[PDB]
Amino acid sequence: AQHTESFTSAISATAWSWIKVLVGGTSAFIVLGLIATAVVALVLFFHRH
Amino acid sequence: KLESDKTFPIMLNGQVNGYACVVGGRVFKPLHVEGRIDNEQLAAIKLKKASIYDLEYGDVPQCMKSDTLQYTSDKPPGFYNWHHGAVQYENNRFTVPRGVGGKGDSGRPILDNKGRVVAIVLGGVNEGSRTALSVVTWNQKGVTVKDTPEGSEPW
Repeated sequence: AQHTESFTSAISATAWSWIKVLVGGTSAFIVLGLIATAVVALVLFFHRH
Repeated sequence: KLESDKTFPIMLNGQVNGYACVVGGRVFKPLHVEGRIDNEQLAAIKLKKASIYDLEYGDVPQCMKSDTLQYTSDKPPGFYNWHHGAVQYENNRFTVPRGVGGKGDSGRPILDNKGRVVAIVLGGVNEGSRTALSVVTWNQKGVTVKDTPEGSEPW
């Protein structure tokens, strides 16, 4: 071989897109749950008195 | 005074440590207090948990739905009847005279003149010549809200 392979060599810009959408979805659900906790803990802990 | 029957005590190691009260076809009981309600039909129901109000609440079964208290959030300041006596409501605070109530009086409904419950007592703090009650009430909009004067100690 005339070149050196690296770990991020075989990712083919759709596999990148897939790990992007996967991590984005995972983080999005988690962060949505966090914002849900925020809003419930805001309207309930405060803002009922 | 006469409607106080529908609150029934809980038994913990054989002694009464609190009371469970039925309102709106829903039986309630403070979380902090442990035991089994002293009657059979209400002993059965799996009581769901509400930590943020310190209240276990359950759906009273069928055949005594019409045998329960009513409640409103309409609470003008003034004197309101309660098991041991009157409770004066003022400056958005329920307060009973000094020394009355204590350990074991948790879950005790506080009624108004017309028998409608205004709050369930969960604790207290003795301030000066009075003692203010930490209760669970319903606000002007009528959603449930725990009201705690600072330093309330559970009963």
